[PDB]
Amino acid sequence: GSSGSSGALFHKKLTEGVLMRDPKFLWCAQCSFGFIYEREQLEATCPQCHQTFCVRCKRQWEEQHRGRSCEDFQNWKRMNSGPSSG
Ligand SMILES: [Zn+2]
Ligand SMILES: [Zn+2]
Repeated sequence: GSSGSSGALFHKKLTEGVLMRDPKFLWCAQCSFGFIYEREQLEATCPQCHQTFCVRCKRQWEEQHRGRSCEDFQNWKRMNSGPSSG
Protein backbone atom coordinates (compact mmCIF):
# COMPACT_ATOMS: atom_id res chain seq x y z
CA GLY A 1 0.00 0.00 0.00
CA SER A 2 0.88 3.69 -0.05
CA SER A 3 -0.25 7.17 1.01
CA GLY A 4 0.48 10.88 0.78
CA SER A 5 -1.17 14.09 -0.40
CA SER A 6 0.22 17.62 -0.66
CA GLY A 7 -0.58 20.65 -2.79
CA ALA A 8 -0.97 24.37 -2.13
CA LEU A 9 -0.47 27.72 -3.87
CA PHE A 10 2.06 28.46 -1.13
CA HIS A 11 4.95 27.01 -3.14
CA LYS A 12 5.69 29.26 -6.12
CA LYS A 13 3.51 32.24 -5.21
CA LEU A 14 5.09 35.37 -3.75
CA THR A 15 3.13 37.53 -1.30
CA GLU A 16 1.60 40.76 -2.61
CA GLY A 17 -0.23 43.68 -1.04
CA VAL A 18 -0.47 41.60 2.13
CA LEU A 19 -0.42 43.85 5.19
CA MET A 20 -3.24 42.32 7.25
CA ARG A 21 -1.73 39.21 8.83
CA ASP A 22 -0.20 39.76 12.26
CA PRO A 23 3.57 39.35 12.74
CA LYS A 24 4.39 38.43 16.34
CA PHE A 25 2.41 39.65 19.35
CA LEU A 26 4.90 39.60 22.22
CA TRP A 27 3.77 40.94 25.60
CA CYS A 28 4.23 40.36 29.33
CA ALA A 29 2.44 37.58 31.19
CA GLN A 30 0.94 39.83 33.87
CA CYS A 31 0.63 43.38 32.54
CA SER A 32 0.09 42.20 28.96
CA PHE A 33 1.45 45.42 27.46
CA GLY A 34 1.27 44.41 23.81
CA PHE A 35 4.22 45.18 21.55
CA ILE A 36 5.61 43.60 18.38
CA TYR A 37 9.20 42.34 18.53
CA GLU A 38 9.49 39.96 15.58
CA ARG A 39 13.15 39.73 16.59
CA GLU A 40 15.58 36.81 16.41
CA GLN A 41 16.40 36.88 20.12
CA LEU A 42 15.07 35.72 23.49
CA GLU A 43 15.87 38.85 25.50
CA ALA A 44 12.66 40.88 25.22
CA THR A 45 12.09 43.83 27.55
CA CYS A 46 8.71 45.33 28.46
CA PRO A 47 8.41 49.08 27.79
CA GLN A 48 6.72 49.34 31.18
CA CYS A 49 7.98 46.66 33.58
CA HIS A 50 11.39 46.62 31.89
CA GLN A 51 11.77 42.97 32.90
CA THR A 52 13.62 40.49 30.68
CA PHE A 53 11.30 37.58 29.91
CA CYS A 54 11.44 34.81 27.30
CA VAL A 55 9.26 35.34 24.23
CA ARG A 56 8.38 31.64 24.15
CA CYS A 57 7.75 30.27 27.64
CA LYS A 58 7.03 33.84 28.75
CA ARG A 59 8.98 33.24 31.96
CA GLN A 60 11.64 35.16 33.88
CA TRP A 61 14.66 34.95 31.58
CA GLU A 62 17.87 33.45 32.96
CA GLU A 63 21.54 33.49 31.96
CA GLN A 64 21.34 29.69 31.90
CA HIS A 65 18.44 29.86 29.45
CA ARG A 66 20.69 31.68 26.98
CA GLY A 67 21.58 29.23 24.23
CA ARG A 68 19.13 26.62 25.50
CA SER A 69 15.39 26.21 24.97
CA CYS A 70 12.36 26.43 27.26
CA GLU A 71 12.50 22.64 27.54
CA ASP A 72 16.20 22.11 28.25
CA PHE A 73 16.18 25.18 30.50
CA GLN A 74 13.40 23.81 32.70
CA ASN A 75 15.33 20.57 33.21
CA TRP A 76 18.23 22.71 34.42
CA LYS A 77 15.97 24.42 36.96
CA ARG A 78 14.71 21.18 38.49
CA MET A 79 18.28 19.87 38.63
CA ASN A 80 20.03 23.05 39.78
CA SER A 81 17.19 24.69 41.71
CA GLY A 82 16.31 21.33 43.23
CA PRO A 83 12.93 19.68 42.59
CA SER A 84 11.22 22.81 43.91
CA SER A 85 12.30 26.11 42.35
CA GLY A 86 11.88 29.18 44.53
ZN1 LIG B 1 5.03 44.51 31.35
ZN1 LIG C 1 11.97 30.12 27.12
